[PDB]
Amino acid sequence: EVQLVESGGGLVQPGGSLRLSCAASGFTVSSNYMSWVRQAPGKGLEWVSVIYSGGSTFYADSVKGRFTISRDNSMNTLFLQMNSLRAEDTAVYYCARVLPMYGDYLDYWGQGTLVTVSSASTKGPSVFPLAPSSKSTSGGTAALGCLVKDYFPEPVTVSWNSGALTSGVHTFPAVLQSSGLYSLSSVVTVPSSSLGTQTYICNVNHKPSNTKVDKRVE
Amino acid sequence: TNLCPFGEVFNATRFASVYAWNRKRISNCVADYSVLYNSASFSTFKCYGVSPTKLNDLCFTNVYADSFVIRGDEVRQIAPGQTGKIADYNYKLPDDFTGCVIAWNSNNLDSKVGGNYNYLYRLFRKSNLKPFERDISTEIYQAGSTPCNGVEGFNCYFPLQSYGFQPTNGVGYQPYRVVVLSFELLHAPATVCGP
Amino acid sequence: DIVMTQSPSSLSASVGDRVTITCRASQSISRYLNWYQQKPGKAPKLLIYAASSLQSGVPSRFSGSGSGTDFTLTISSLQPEDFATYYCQQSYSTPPEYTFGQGTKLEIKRTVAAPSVFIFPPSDEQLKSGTASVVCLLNNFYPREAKVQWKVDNALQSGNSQESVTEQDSKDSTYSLSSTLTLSKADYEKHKVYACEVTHQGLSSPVTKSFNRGE
Ligand SMILES: *[C@@H]1O[C@H](CO)[C@@H](O)[C@H](O)[C@H]1NC(C)=O
Repeated sequence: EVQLVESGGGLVQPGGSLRLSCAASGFTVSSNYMSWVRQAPGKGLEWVSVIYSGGSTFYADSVKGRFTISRDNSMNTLFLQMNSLRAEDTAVYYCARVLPMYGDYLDYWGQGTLVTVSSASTKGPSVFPLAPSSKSTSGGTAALGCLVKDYFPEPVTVSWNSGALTSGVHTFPAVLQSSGLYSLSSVVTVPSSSLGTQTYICNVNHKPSNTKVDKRVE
Repeated sequence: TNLCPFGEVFNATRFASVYAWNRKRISNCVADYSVLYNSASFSTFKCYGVSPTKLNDLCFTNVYADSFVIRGDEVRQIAPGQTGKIADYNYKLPDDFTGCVIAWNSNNLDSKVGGNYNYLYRLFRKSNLKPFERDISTEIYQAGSTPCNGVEGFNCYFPLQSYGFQPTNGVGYQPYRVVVLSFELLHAPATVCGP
Repeated sequence: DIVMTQSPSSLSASVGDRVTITCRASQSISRYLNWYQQKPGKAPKLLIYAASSLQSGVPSRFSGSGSGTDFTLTISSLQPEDFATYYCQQSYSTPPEYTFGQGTKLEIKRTVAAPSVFIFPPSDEQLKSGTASVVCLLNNFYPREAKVQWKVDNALQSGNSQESVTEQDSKDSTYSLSSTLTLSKADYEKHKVYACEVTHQGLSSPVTKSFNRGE
């Protein structure tokens, strides 16, 4: 198999610096063309830099002089040293293996890490239950969920019953409020007799702030 | 007055692929370099250390004429201090290069309908080429930890790729014939002055 | 430079339909074009390279065609899993440019489905904070376009609510929407009737789910 796992992403103020890492398995980093490609929230893909097998490096015009691509043979890892970071640099950054036949094409990508460049500061979320209410809604299904409000930056992860609950769960994308933080909701549809015979717990994790909270609903 | 055989190099019928670039040693003749500068046939005529003006006034020990074929966008790589697939893996000029780089469009000759795939270029190399190094190896490139044993597959790729010039390729992707004249100067007596 | 323009940018098609996405380059790039498929919140997966050649491990319904300035990505018969944002990439420039397209968002089209609507009053633990957030939930509907109208004592609310939409479900190809109405505790206790009005293609007339503060 091939696997590319990326790290180093987080929150940095304008003008700061941060170094991403991409640990590769399935090929030798010192023998392949490697490239970073970033995606700003909601926008398309943008190639940032590439390193050849021989060692020569190339950069996009938007990141020249500020970013530097590197690699380590002994630990089989690619690096991107970002300096003088700006708000426009906010994006999800992918590392990918380049094959140089027929021009260049990226046949394996990492899953990606988020880099947020803002003046705002971290904040852990508040988790409020969305309790089962109105009645037996003239059927058999009842809805319950979690309100994950007022956190920054992205992302947060929410599972139900520590993962033992997945069928019917809807975790909505976070929307940014007027205040500068994020709020998210995750709901799950459930039969309207399991409310006393079962128990539902929501598992919110916001590691930018090291916040872990389990909240039971009804 | 034996005249240097520049017609052999510039007007050859077949040119070599860049990875297997051709070198022709030139000695014991007199080269009127001006005749080439004033031609309007060449899209590129750039000289380094030497000046292309006012240069049949010198004497050199040996002149080397390196000829190959690349695409238009890659001619910029045949220059001191450049990088890229051609400069790193096919043909490398030294940082202190003193000579002239001459190129001209050869789409009328080196293109054919359906594509002319006789011109190749090296794709993979663990190390950059040294100046004036010539790599003719065709052994399967090992991109992973698994040895290739001369068979291609995942992480085991053929190191050479074909250009594929066709007559309506963009001018950047059209074939150009390049000739690099390198002038060496030594303790030894000069053999090619070219008044 | 070089600019890659995709067409269309948004596209909907039903299961079994043939799908066609177009790429165009500002210069001729003879066949140095690739296609990538990026599903929501995941890494892009390569589909086609060299403008015609299918990547190993990709279904045969994905086809590549075109050369010069115009290229085409084709899906023979759309599958429920194939909703994604497809990008064409150029690999023709020296030095590299790696120009991408803006992307074509592809949604799966199905029969219209009316949404189940629920309403959640604020938690008394959140009312401890001095803030009251009411939630309106729209579950498993199609199409994506819906309207949520918050009403507090029949006073149409605006400027104090936001909403988010899930991506298409992978099997039933429906959407879900969650709209949050946020009030101060003081402002929340001033009124009694809190309702969200839902207008959707699947409903003969707007549905309104309501509760009364103090139940
Ligand atoms: C190549 O041939 C043309 C025409 O026969 C001639 O003018 C030109 O000088 C030749 N090139 C060289 C380097 O002699």
